[PDB]
Amino acid sequence: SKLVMIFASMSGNTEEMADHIAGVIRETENEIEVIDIMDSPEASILEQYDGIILGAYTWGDGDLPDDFLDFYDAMDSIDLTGKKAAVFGSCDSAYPKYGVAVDILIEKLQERGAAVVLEGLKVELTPEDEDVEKCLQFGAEFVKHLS
Ligand SMILES: Cc1cc2nc3c(=O)[nH]c(=O)nc-3n(C[C@H](O)[C@H](O)[C@H](O)COP(=O)(O)O)c2cc1C
Ligand SMILES: OC[C@H]1O[C@H](O)[C@H](O)[C@@H](O)[C@@H]1O
Repeated sequence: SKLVMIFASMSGNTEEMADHIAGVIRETENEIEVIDIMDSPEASILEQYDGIILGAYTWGDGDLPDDFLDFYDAMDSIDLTGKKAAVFGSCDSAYPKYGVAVDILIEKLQERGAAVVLEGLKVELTPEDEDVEKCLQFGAEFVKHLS
């Protein structure tokens, strides 16, 4: 199957997660294209994949990264019925609205018809060894749900 991952990372923590998850998936007989939101992908590309993984830190007052806002708006005009999807991100418990970018992106995927196949994966700040193992489990479980 043909998969896309679109991630946002300012200080590298969500990027580390993305690279682990994608590297695990690449060891299966599935293709994955990993795109940084800073490179401005158009949301319509999500219609052309079998599975979709989004990664995002949380910003401001429980908000999406600024660089995700246009893409998020454009998601209201795409049809993701049938696709399999999941979301991850780095988080900080010094904020009350912890990791809610993950929850916001899950909600939008649901509204557009995607089958969200995993709970949101939230890691505090920089992954430690156990968090990297959770990234492995997330990639492995995502693949199981494909066909
Ligand atoms: C201005 C600012 C606002 C933030 N807002 C939140 C927030 O509401 N909730 C949260 O969990 N983290 C929040 N964070 C923490 C970041 O999500 C956290 O540092 C994360 O590890 C960044 O991931 P990254 O390294 O991929 O950029 C905020 C950080 C900054 C600088
Ligand atoms: O693409 C726009 C339309 O897509 C789907 O029909 C949604 O269910 C509907 O709410 C939205 O207005």
